[PDB]
Amino acid sequence: TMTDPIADMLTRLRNANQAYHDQTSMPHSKIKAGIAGILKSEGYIADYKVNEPKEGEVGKTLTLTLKYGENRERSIAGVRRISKPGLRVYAKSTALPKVLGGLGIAIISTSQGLLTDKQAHEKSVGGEVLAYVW
Amino acid sequence: PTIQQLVRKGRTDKISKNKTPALKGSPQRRGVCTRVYTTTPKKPNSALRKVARVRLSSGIEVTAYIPGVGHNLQEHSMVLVRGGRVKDLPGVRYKIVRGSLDTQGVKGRKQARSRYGAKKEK
RNA sequence: UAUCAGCUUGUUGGUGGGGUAGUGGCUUACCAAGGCUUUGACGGGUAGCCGGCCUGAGAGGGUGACCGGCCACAUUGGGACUGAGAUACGGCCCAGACUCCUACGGGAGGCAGCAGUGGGGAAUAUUGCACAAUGGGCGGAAGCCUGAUGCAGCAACGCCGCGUGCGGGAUGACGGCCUUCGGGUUGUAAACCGCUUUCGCCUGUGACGAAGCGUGAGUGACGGUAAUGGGUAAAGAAGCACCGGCUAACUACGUGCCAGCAGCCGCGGUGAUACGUAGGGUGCGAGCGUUGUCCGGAUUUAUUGGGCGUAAAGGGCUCGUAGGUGGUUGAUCGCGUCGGAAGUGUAAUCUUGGGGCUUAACCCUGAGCGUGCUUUCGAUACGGGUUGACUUGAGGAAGGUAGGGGAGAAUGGAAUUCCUGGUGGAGCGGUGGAAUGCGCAGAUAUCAGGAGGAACACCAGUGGCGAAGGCGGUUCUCUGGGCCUUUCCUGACGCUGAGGAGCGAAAGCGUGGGGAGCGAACAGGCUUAGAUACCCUGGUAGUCCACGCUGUAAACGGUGGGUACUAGGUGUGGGGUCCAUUCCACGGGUUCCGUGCCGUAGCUAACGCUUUAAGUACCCCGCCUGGGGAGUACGGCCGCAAGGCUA
RNA sequence: UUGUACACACCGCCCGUCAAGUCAUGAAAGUUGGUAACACCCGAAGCCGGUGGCCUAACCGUUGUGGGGGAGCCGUCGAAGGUGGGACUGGUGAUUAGGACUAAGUCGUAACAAGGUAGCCGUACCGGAAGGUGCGGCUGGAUCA
RNA sequence: CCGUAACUUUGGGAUAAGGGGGACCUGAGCUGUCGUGCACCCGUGCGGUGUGGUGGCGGUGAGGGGCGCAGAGUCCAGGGGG
RNA sequence: AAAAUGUUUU
Ligand SMILES: [Mg+2]
Ligand SMILES: [Mg+2]
Ligand SMILES: [Mg+2]
Ligand SMILES: [Mg+2]
Ligand SMILES: [Mg+2]
Ligand SMILES: [Mg+2]
Ligand SMILES: [Mg+2]
Ligand SMILES: [Mg+2]
Ligand SMILES: [Mg+2]
Ligand SMILES: [Mg+2]
Ligand SMILES: [Mg+2]
Ligand SMILES: [Mg+2]
Ligand SMILES: [Mg+2]
Ligand SMILES: [Mg+2]
Ligand SMILES: [Mg+2]
Ligand SMILES: [Mg+2]
Ligand SMILES: [Mg+2]
Ligand SMILES: [Mg+2]
Ligand SMILES: [Mg+2]
Ligand SMILES: [Mg+2]
Ligand SMILES: [Mg+2]
Ligand SMILES: [Mg+2]
Ligand SMILES: [Mg+2]
Ligand SMILES: [Mg+2]
Ligand SMILES: [Mg+2]
Ligand SMILES: [Mg+2]
Ligand SMILES: [Mg+2]
Ligand SMILES: [Mg+2]
Ligand SMILES: [Mg+2]
Ligand SMILES: [Mg+2]
Ligand SMILES: [Mg+2]
Ligand SMILES: [Mg+2]
Ligand SMILES: [Mg+2]
Ligand SMILES: [Mg+2]
Ligand SMILES: [Mg+2]
Ligand SMILES: [Mg+2]
Ligand SMILES: [Mg+2]
Ligand SMILES: [Mg+2]
Ligand SMILES: [Mg+2]
Ligand SMILES: [Mg+2]
Ligand SMILES: [Mg+2]
Ligand SMILES: [Mg+2]
Ligand SMILES: [Mg+2]
Ligand SMILES: [Mg+2]
Ligand SMILES: [Mg+2]
Ligand SMILES: [Mg+2]
Ligand SMILES: [Mg+2]
Ligand SMILES: [Mg+2]
Ligand SMILES: [Mg+2]
Ligand SMILES: [Mg+2]
Ligand SMILES: [Mg+2]
Ligand SMILES: [Mg+2]
Ligand SMILES: [Mg+2]
Ligand SMILES: [Mg+2]
Ligand SMILES: [Mg+2]
Ligand SMILES: [Mg+2]
Ligand SMILES: [Mg+2]
Ligand SMILES: [Mg+2]
Ligand SMILES: [Mg+2]
Ligand SMILES: [Mg+2]
Ligand SMILES: [Mg+2]
Ligand SMILES: [Mg+2]
Repeated sequence: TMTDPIADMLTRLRNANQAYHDQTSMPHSKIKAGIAGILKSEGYIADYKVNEPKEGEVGKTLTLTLKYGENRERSIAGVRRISKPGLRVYAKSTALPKVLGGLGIAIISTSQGLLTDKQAHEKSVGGEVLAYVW
Repeated sequence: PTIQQLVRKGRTDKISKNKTPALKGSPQRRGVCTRVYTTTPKKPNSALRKVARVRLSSGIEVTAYIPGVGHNLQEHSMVLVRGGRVKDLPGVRYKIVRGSLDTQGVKGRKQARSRYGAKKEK
């Protein structure tokens, strides 16, 4: 059964980006919506939208529309899940990870909401290292 | 393996085989020559490699090679035995230190003298 | 360490007393029956622990010398005494083992204090000086004691520093070595010329450590030491390893698979850059090699950081216990998590900033580090706890439905064999060819009748079902699971699952039954050099049934289960639903679940896999760590045995 | 073109007995040690608990002593020793088993090609040895499509 | 009363082996049974029943103590293990 | 249709 819906989101995004799909969809959760929002604010996806259920009439659907540049070029070089259900990863304000030498962003869930490493370091707050999207 | 599998049963290293058990944690050991003889090497080589069955002071008896052209040690000759394998000789894992105790340095050495216990000549 | 699974009876708890500096089964009496343990008790093995040290990019791995902290011990075992304080090292008592004295009655002793001896060992020092300094004991004090300590001796054992010369010198001298006999090389090397004097040697001066101590006088073990002036002579001062590749550096002579070399690959069999020597060279240098040991390289136990289709590796399969793990969401707690504050993390080490030794090693000093822990105050995104919702995961109801799923019983036909009878007569059978064999005592063949056991042609594969092993005559009885469906119900009840349990082809085993055909063993015939085989004729267990046992297979898709996502194309099995003509069905669609083939992205060492993954991901389990030895030995468990399992 | 374990290239490679030697290891009547304990018997020192007729300067006396103490003695515990039966483990052992390596020994040719009977897996029996055969399974075989 | 091996057909081997205690005096409490008696069910006038009785008799006894060379003090009555 | 084998050079 489903164990890590965040990892499911990440793998859905990775597979869709690899297959050059314009949009991907998944069941909605608050943390998924937050990660999608910070992905959009960091420019890794074109946009995102939460849709009220009208096909299954059961639950909200989170849909990410991706962006490909000139000559069909990926805007996401990769995404990786860090804090797995089997083994969870927490980083302090001083030991915050760097992704792609600082080019990519680690997504960290801090006590002040979802914050990209750069943000956390500015606020000197750590938390659970969710992802390494770059 | 999963993280839970590693937690339940961790990694275990290899055994790290020992090479010279008879020395018993010593760089070299004293022994007495219980037998001095020659052995034919394994193929593809061919010779009359000079070896000795030695009763080392650890109580273990092993076969030691005698390096260098020249040889004086015989029955009940006290020798110093160091590590060192002779590849084309099955069962020989030790060598006899020339120039120490009864065994003496190779006579006509002029190069690599220290490895054969040959004093410098004026 | 499970090839140690049970341990404990003052043991676990209670009450009263006793005891002690003190709590306490510490002790005692009485009462109760606890306590510990597969998250590894009990037992075995090894070991003083740490600050640190070595290695490593780090994570780690190895280690516990000096120095510093704690512990334990002082000939072995036990015991108390004295005391503020006792494992009482240089105390006492008893016993044991030792050594010594003895007048034989009895006494004395304990270097794991410092130095030293014997011994063991590859291996580790002087039976030194001083209490001048610092520390300690006693004394009011002068002072006394201090093998603590400060020093010296010894050893290249480690680290660091310095020297063995510097400049000039072509005529590129001799001599070695090589040669193509031209020369090349050693080589600016030498000779020769001019310089310098660190260290060593000779001689002079000569401390600091003492702002101490002492009423004073006086007072430095180290010590004529360090430092330093003068003198001597370029002199008193260079070795070791290596030169086939990794690996910096090559030739000649000698040897001829000999002598020997080697870390691996390998070298030596007459042109050896690999053996031995020489010249030349290279790396290091008061060292250089070898051996031992550790870490690295080794991502070669992979948390960082690996894998399991065929390379070593998926349990034969499922059920299920502990455990691990958890769809959406409200509230709350603030354990994980995160952020401050305080305390602590001695010193030394280590990193780093300053300073001192002529520099360095080393030393002093400031800071950092001390990766944690405790206390306390905050934050609430996530994990978790508590609590309440939701239905999409999961299960259920109702209806629809496919099938060699299983068990039991009865029963159908063909064929084989045997039996009885009729007919008929010379062979039949069998092979590459034969023979053994059967047959005039009538076989083979042929027809009729009967008995019996076993397997179910066609349907039937490109298919169905089952967790796997597997499952095919028909009928009935009993029974398991799957699939679909719009409504319906419950509301995360899910997934996986160590150990454990069950199921598990065939062969095999036990008791009884049955026995047609087939057929290990066996007998004979052939083939053959032989034929313990292939082939042929016979033929017993077995194959069959009932009830058990065994528990293994190339038990294979050599691919664990669950879930989500990622081109298609094209067969086929099952359930729906839609359409037109029907008012059947042919047909097309569409949807859900199977089962094949082709094939993109992607992956793979390749072969190949590719929505039924070996792709992209998350959860849990099993397993691998070079080939043999070996799935073997020993032990234990299971079994009637064969053997299986663990290893 | 297909198969291959051959590449010294089928005059290839390669398997197992037997014979010889060497090394390590297992079994074994036994034999020889070691360690850790257990149950009893005895039990020193000692502390504690009793007792003390004997010995007692401080205390008190009715000044004949008493109090209190001490030697001694007894009891519990108790090191060591004794006795006994087990547990674990090292060496060794006539004899025996297989493993590894070495003649360039003997006997066959089992596998690798359809290896000349396709191979292999489990099991069973048989055989100097490889192996042979039965039963079920696999393709890591193939013929013919 | 404690404890007991190889092996095993799991029954055994086994009384394996190897240990401790025993008698005498005193004796706390615990019990078997009966008991005049208390109350009570009485179907009483039943040949009864359940509570309930200081006691008698018997059994058993923790602890304490005595004596001897010796406490299963005589008779009686396995030796054991390989 | 069965039809075996191929030491040690340097
Ligand atoms: Mg108490
Ligand atoms: Mg020790
Ligand atoms: Mg350690
Ligand atoms: Mg120390
Ligand atoms: Mg005292
Ligand atoms: Mg003392
Ligand atoms: Mg002391
Ligand atoms: Mg002493
Ligand atoms: Mg000493
Ligand atoms: Mg010695
Ligand atoms: Mg002083
Ligand atoms: Mg003074
Ligand atoms: Mg003195
Ligand atoms: Mg080179
Ligand atoms: Mg030559
Ligand atoms: Mg490593
Ligand atoms: Mg290494
Ligand atoms: Mg690997
Ligand atoms: Mg896998
Ligand atoms: Mg494999
Ligand atoms: Mg499987
Ligand atoms: Mg199994
Ligand atoms: Mg559970
Ligand atoms: Mg959750
Ligand atoms: Mg919430
Ligand atoms: Mg410092
Ligand atoms: Mg300086
Ligand atoms: Mg510190
Ligand atoms: Mg919660
Ligand atoms: Mg139904
Ligand atoms: Mg049946
Ligand atoms: Mg058919
Ligand atoms: Mg098929
Ligand atoms: Mg509801
Ligand atoms: Mg089982
Ligand atoms: Mg069967
Ligand atoms: Mg049978
Ligand atoms: Mg039978
Ligand atoms: Mg036959
Ligand atoms: Mg199968
Ligand atoms: Mg397997
Ligand atoms: Mg599984
Ligand atoms: Mg999977
Ligand atoms: Mg499909
Ligand atoms: Mg793979
Ligand atoms: Mg076995
Ligand atoms: Mg080859
Ligand atoms: Mg043995
Ligand atoms: Mg006693
Ligand atoms: Mg006393
Ligand atoms: Mg008195
Ligand atoms: Mg006593
Ligand atoms: Mg004792
Ligand atoms: Mg023997
Ligand atoms: Mg063959
Ligand atoms: Mg064959
Ligand atoms: Mg046969
Ligand atoms: Mg018995
Ligand atoms: Mg007895
Ligand atoms: Mg009594
Ligand atoms: Mg008696
Ligand atoms: Mg009697």
